[PDB]
Amino acid sequence: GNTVTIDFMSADGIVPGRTPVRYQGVEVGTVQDISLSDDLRKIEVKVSIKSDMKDALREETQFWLVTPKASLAGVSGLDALVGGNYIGMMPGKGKEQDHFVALDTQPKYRLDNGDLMIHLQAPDLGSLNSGSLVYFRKIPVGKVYDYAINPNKQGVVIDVLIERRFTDLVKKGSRFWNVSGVDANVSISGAKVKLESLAALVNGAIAFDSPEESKPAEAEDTFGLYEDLAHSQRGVIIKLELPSGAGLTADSTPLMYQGLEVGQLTKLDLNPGGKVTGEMTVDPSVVTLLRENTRIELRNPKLSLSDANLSALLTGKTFELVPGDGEPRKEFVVV
Amino acid sequence: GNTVTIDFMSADGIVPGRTPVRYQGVEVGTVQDISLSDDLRKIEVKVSIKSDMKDALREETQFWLVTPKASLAGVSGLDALVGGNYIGMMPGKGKEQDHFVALDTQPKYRLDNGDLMIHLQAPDLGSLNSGSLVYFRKIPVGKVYDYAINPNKQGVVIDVLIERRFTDLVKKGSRFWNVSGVDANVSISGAKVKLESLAALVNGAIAFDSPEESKPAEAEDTFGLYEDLAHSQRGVIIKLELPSGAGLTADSTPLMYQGLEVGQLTKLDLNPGGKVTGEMTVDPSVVTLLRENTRIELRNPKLSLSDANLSALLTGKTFELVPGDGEPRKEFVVV
Amino acid sequence: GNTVTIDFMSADGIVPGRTPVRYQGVEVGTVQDISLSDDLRKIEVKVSIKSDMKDALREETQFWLVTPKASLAGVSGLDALVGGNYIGMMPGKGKEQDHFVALDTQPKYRLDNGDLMIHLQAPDLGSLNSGSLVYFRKIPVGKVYDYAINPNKQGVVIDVLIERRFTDLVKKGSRFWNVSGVDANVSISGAKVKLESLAALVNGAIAFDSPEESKPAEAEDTFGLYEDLAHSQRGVIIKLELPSGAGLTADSTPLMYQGLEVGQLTKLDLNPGGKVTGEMTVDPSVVTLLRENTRIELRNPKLSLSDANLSALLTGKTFELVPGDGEPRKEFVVV
Amino acid sequence: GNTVTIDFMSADGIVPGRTPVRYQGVEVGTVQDISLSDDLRKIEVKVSIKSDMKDALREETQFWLVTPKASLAGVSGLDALVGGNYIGMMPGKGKEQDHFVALDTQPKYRLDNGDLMIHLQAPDLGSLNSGSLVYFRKIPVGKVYDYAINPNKQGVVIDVLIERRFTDLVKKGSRFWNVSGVDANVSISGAKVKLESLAALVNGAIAFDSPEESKPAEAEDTFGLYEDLAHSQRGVIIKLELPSGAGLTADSTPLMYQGLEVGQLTKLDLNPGGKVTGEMTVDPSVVTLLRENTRIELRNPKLSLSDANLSALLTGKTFELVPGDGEPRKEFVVV
Amino acid sequence: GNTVTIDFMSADGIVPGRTPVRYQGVEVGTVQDISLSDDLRKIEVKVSIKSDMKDALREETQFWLVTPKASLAGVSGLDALVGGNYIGMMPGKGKEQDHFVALDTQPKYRLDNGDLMIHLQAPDLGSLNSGSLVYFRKIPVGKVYDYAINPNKQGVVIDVLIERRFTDLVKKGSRFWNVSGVDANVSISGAKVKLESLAALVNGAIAFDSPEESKPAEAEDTFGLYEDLAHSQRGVIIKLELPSGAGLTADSTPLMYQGLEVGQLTKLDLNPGGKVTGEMTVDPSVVTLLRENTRIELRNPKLSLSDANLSALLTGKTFELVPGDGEPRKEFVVV
Amino acid sequence: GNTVTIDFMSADGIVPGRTPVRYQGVEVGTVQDISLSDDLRKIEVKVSIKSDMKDALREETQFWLVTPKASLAGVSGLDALVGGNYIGMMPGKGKEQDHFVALDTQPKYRLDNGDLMIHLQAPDLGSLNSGSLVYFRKIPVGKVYDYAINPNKQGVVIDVLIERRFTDLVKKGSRFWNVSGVDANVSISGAKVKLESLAALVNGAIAFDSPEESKPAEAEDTFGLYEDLAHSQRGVIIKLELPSGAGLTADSTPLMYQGLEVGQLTKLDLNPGGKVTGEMTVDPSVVTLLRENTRIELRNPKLSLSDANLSALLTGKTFELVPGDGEPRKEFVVV
Repeated sequence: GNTVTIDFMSADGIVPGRTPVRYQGVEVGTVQDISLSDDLRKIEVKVSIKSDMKDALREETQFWLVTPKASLAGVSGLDALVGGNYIGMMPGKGKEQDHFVALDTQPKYRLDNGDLMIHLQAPDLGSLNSGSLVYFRKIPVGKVYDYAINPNKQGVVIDVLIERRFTDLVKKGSRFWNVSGVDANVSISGAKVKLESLAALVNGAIAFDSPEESKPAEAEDTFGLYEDLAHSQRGVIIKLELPSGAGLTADSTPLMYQGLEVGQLTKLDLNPGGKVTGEMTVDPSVVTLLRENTRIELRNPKLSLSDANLSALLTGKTFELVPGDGEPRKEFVVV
Repeated sequence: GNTVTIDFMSADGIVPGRTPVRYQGVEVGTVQDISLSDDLRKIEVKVSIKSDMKDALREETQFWLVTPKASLAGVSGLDALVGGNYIGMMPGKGKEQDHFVALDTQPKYRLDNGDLMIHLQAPDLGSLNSGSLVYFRKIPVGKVYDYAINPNKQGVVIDVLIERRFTDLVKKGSRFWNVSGVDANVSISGAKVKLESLAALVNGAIAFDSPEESKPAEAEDTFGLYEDLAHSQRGVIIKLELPSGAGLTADSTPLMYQGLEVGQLTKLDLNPGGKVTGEMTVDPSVVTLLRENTRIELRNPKLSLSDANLSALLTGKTFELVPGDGEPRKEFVVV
Repeated sequence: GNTVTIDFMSADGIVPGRTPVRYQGVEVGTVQDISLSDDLRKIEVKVSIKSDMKDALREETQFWLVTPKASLAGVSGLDALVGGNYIGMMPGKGKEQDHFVALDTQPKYRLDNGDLMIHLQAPDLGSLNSGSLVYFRKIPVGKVYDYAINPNKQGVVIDVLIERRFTDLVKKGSRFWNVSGVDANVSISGAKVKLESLAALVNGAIAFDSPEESKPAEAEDTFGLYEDLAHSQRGVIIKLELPSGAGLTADSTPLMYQGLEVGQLTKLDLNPGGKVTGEMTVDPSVVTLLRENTRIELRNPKLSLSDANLSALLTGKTFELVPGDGEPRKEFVVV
Repeated sequence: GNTVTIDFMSADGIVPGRTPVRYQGVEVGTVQDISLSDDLRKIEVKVSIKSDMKDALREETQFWLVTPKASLAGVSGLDALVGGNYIGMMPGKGKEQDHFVALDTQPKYRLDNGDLMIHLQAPDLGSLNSGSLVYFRKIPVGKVYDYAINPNKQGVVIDVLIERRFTDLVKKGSRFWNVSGVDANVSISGAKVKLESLAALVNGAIAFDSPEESKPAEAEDTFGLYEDLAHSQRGVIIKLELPSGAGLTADSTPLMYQGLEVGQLTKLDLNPGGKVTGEMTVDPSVVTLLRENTRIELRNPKLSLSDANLSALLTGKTFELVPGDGEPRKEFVVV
Repeated sequence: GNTVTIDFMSADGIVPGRTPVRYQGVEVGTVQDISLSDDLRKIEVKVSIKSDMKDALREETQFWLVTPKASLAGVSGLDALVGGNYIGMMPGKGKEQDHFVALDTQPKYRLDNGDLMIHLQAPDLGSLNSGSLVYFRKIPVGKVYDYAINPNKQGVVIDVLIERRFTDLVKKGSRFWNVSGVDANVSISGAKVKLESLAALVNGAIAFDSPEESKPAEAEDTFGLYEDLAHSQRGVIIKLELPSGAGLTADSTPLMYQGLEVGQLTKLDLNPGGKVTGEMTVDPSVVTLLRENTRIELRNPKLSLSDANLSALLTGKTFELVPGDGEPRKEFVVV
Repeated sequence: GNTVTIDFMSADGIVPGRTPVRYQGVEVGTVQDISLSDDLRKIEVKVSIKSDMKDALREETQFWLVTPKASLAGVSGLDALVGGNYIGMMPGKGKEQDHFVALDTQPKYRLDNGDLMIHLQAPDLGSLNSGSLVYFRKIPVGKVYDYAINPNKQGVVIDVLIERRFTDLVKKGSRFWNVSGVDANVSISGAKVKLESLAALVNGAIAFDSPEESKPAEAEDTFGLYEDLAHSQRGVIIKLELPSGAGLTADSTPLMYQGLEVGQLTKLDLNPGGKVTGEMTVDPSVVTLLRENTRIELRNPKLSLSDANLSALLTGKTFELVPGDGEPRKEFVVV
């Protein structure tokens, strides 16, 4: 039994009856008192901590309020069924101390038990919450640990925690993508809807791939987070100089070869001077064919009277590949 | 232990067993008695407050009944699972006082702990409730604190509270928009639905942008609240003098250039004299092109027999940009 | 401690353990006994009331059973989670009395604390329950208090209660309309669904407008309740003498002027003699144009080969306005 | 304290702790024991009843097990949240008796407190459960009390209970119809969905009309239960002798007059001899026009090149009325 | 108080505090101990049974673990709200015994209290669970008692239990069909969705018909279980020798007569030799017409220019009946 | 009463009040203490185990933390209603031991009580969780026991547990397929949706077939897991050498014979050299017809003016079978 005062901003969800001090999920302390200091809305919380932790307690010790995760019941309003709050701590070397300032948020992942801590760089957080789940072959092999805006305001850094035995799965050449929320598609000539898993709808998810021959990633290695499985397909970036973007779509325009979809127009820009230029990811089995005097030309959805097909008219503009021979080149001009 | 009488209008959710007086979330008092005074339906509530707050208690002290937020369980009818009521207080200098009049609503945000309090001006409240959430890069960085009708009855003022560390995000040139409720779209040549986040469906949300070079906003700075992300896009307002509004739509009519969508007709009016005039927000990369003898003329969805495209007929009227050279001008005449 | 006997029809939800007598939400009494009298299914309920209310208790005192509101959990069947019943009372001058007859329903709103009590006249109740909510700029400023059939059986009178500070909002020229339930629309050339707020789906809602210059309404002033926001638009009623109602729709037929929608056919009748006559609400900015030799003639959706537009064929018959000069007239003849 | 043995078939939901004997909702008795008699699965339940009811208890006393209503939580499987069972009784003159046989179901409505008990004759029960609700102007004015198959197996008799003050609403010429479940419609030239109320989806409902001048119904008067509001419209049955039923629909074929929908083909039969004959309900304002040499002839959806209307082709076959003069007749021949 | 040991496979949901031994729903025993025997995972459960049942307890006594029904809350994961387990018993003549082997499942229906036990033969279980409900005129008149695979593995036998008073409803010529799950239909010229009842969605249901003149079925009489109400329509099987199955559908091809749908192609096969043969159920009122030189020939959906009907083209191939005279025949040849 | 220390990684859901040690579902032990050892985040848990298990307790004893299954309430956030954790054990011969290391996951299925343990090889886990259900004729005859990635990272091995009496159902030639999640189909000429069972939506399911004459499988026999019932149809693989894949679809292209669907194009590849080759599963009744000079040629959806059928144009390319005579061959060339 001891007395430790922690200064908080808001006394919400802190009850002297049952609010534990869970260090590593272990009930170490118990909140005793909540008093107020009037200046800058200081909240003095008196907490009784056990004996050996008291001799472990030192000046650099981090306390922070922990609230349950953002859930469906929490946005529904069922405050009786979600759970309870606790406060967390991390002892540091420091000096002898009695008065502690609370932390605004969770401290950085310091501990080492073999779990892998890697960083993901997304343009926004998406449907991901802290505690959303990471899949490999739709098997949960980790979780989203934390997220924070980078110093440049452009991005969100989401750092995730792969479990110990699955660390061999993550490679240098792994690609991570986002599987969160529901997308319903209406497709021509019939429609079928199978988007994503049940847990990924409510909370969000991040799935990833493991390539065949790559060195295993380690120790806070960064990764780009793609927004879709189709955005994370491998292939070769091919620059195109388009005449106009009249019927061309950012991600819906295919590259046909022998009637089969080989590539996908992935980017479409209006460069100054009035020059529409785009670029296209092609499948690796076809990258042998891309050479000098290999032409890529766009086909109109022409009206066919002899073979009445609605699919050709519904798709629209369609890039056709005609192969050639010579040195491999990687940028073409469409006329 | 003390006796303080507070006069309320309706004695609902006030039980002498468990109704606390939460000052800054801190259980200070406890309701002791509810008696009625017959004139004007006065309700005398006797409340026992602690000792140091009693010597802090003074004449300008604001008490008000606090009810849980409007939730899905509250509109569902689960009154056993939502929570409980409390009353709130704010001590002021004043004089010695025993008899207090309750307040109809929450008092204005007085305290200063570094959190930013800014005002938003909307034409209506929308799906926003008090306690709905404010996002930056889909990261919750604040909350909607209060809302009130302005003295002119035209508007709703919604004042929100950005947290202390995220105050640097809000700038003078920031734009806020509304992300609340579900919109389902049926698009031509296929349909895909990804509107908004899960928490924003039930309660509502306000997202915002941070520009690159602007002075940081502070101390009750006002902002317009756009209703949509598309309504909050930057660009240049261009006045147009239209012949008629025959196939033109308020927000669905694009400005093509080189086959790419550059601008968007945003407003369409019938001025007296029978003169249809509208205006159009264009993208900044194109604002270099808008000059004298630069024409903006509308194209019909003409029926094409050689290239059978359904997209041209489904879109309809389409503003085409043809650039020219000279002094930049910002209002055009469509014929 | 006293003994008061109240005679009820059905002893449902009345338990001697916990059934309070909430006068103005204040727990005054407690049910002691339930016995039966056999004639006409009389139910004698013995109730112990406090001392000062006992000297306040007099012959004209109204007791009535109060049941929780119709909720989603009540129609779901969760009788454990909804709540509990109580009985209500209203003391009147009267005489000394011990035996009381219960009331079938809630008594009329007698008390005066500044809240406004106005009446709304609807053809049916709609999705409105007692306790549904009244909005101004989507801000809840009152509630539906009671509803009852008028002596003519044609109507429903719904009397609502605007709160004290918002009484200035309600004017003589205010229009109230109904925002309750979900409507999903499929629109041509794409579809978008944003109907109404979340709380209005489950329980129902009434929104209203406040005009600019009108005297403020007071003291049980009646109002018509429109069923839709489009039905509550201001404008001028214009009588039309139609040839036939061949492609004309009750509320879906527009009045074009300069290609813009100005008015809306609102009523379409077959008067005896075989004379189809209708009427049309026009926008006030156009009411200057309606004059002698101003013609209103209907346009067919003619098939256009030069400009292929599906919108013209999908809309159908379309009233066109051609303006003229002279004395203003308000009834026209369509040929 | 007494001992009364009641023989049941299945001892389900009968606990000696809390199972009351609710006579008219009043807790009269309490289950004491459950023992089994082996022959024909007899279940002897010992029940302690109060003193005055014991001297009231006589040989013709009906006991029956009461189970909560069929709810959403009961089909969901939430057996902890629905409620509890009780048994019911009705004392009759009889003789002194100790041993009672339970009843399979609820006894017939015997009591008289002014509530109206009328019978409805439907071809099947529909979505109606016992305890579903009866509406007038969408105001709940009664409930479905019981249902039973008539001695001819063709029908279901549903007997309902209108409350005391609303007995004046029910007339001899009242029509009752069914408002239960959800119907979603896809309409041409746009689609809008507003079917029914929220409580009617889960449990079902019966709405009814009150005519202007009719004698008020009383004392177990029968009524047909229509399945739809459109099936309950008043009008005149008109027999038609059709050539064939080639494009004619059972309820979707209208009778036009002056371009307005006047009547509705309601029945379509193939009489032996190969004679397709149908019948049609017409609106009363038109019944003046139906006379000798008044012809009713069907129009094809002919393809119109000058006025391109999709509505005419989407509707199909359409009965046209051409009026004449002479004696009124009520059966016509279509050629 | 006694000691009875029962050997179970898995000790799940068996708690020594509250697990009763419900014989015929009557709490007879209470679980005292759970110990393990190591060989073949034997679980010795000690149970204290009452005195008279102990003298009733004999060697052929069947004990089996009973788990709550498969519910929505059980698949949702709400294990706190579903309920509790019990074990069941059936005493048999036998000998004196102390050690009992548990049963894997429920024993066969032995008892006779007038309830009817009939068998249904389905190709699969469908959405039916044990405890799903059986309807007549949408009135619940029984329940699904048990289900088991027959010795030939082709089928599922589902044996159901009609209640005592409704035994007269079930006849020899009754047909049972399946009403379980939700089917949503998109119909041409408009769409309307009313499939099935609310309880049948979650758990499943079996409805049935009662013919007019048939001997009442009894004592484990078998019945085929049709999968749909349309599959259970009466009529005459008519064999057809088709040219090809080019536009013919298994259940969507109608037999027209006088423009009315009379029959339905119900089966379509490719017999060896390359001979497409099918068969068709026709309505009984038409079976008088089927004779020698009565032809059944298929009509193409020919394009009609004079009468523009989309319904003819949307339906497709259509069997037409042309009647003749002579001896009745029941197999035809389509050319 | 004893003392056993178990070292865990994270002390979550381990409370000294109620956390049992369920060996084979039997409450053997109870958690006494949670202390921390600082190095590598060791968590010492003291557990009191019963006497006979203590003399059974030996060095190879496996302890592991067990968490409830992934449920809808667990992803919803209802942590109060899901359940509680326990730890599991398996005694092994070993030596005397006091200090135990916890296991990361469930140990392999060691015990033998007649239940069948077979392995399934899928490319990903799908919607299957541990504890999802296995169906035969939609009858639950087992469950998914465990899942783990194979040493090659390509696959997921899911090992399932068929119950004792249903072991005869599983054969060598059985095929298992996946019935998990909801698929909604929009079909031409009308749409109907009946995908899968209610329990399979939330948690997932695996159904399987039992062939007629096969030896019964046993003792960890592997099986491929098909993703669909259509992917698991028997038939003969037929290699095709296609000209191009212009209108051909991976699984939507049928093989017609006599107007009936016989086979299905199942695979479509672009082999290097620019050679599109595919393969097709045909029905066994037709495999007699596949011979030398039997041609398989693709038909265009040609526009038919005499017989206006939308189905032919909506389907598209269609493989036609024309049979011949000679030796049976299994690979064809399409021109």
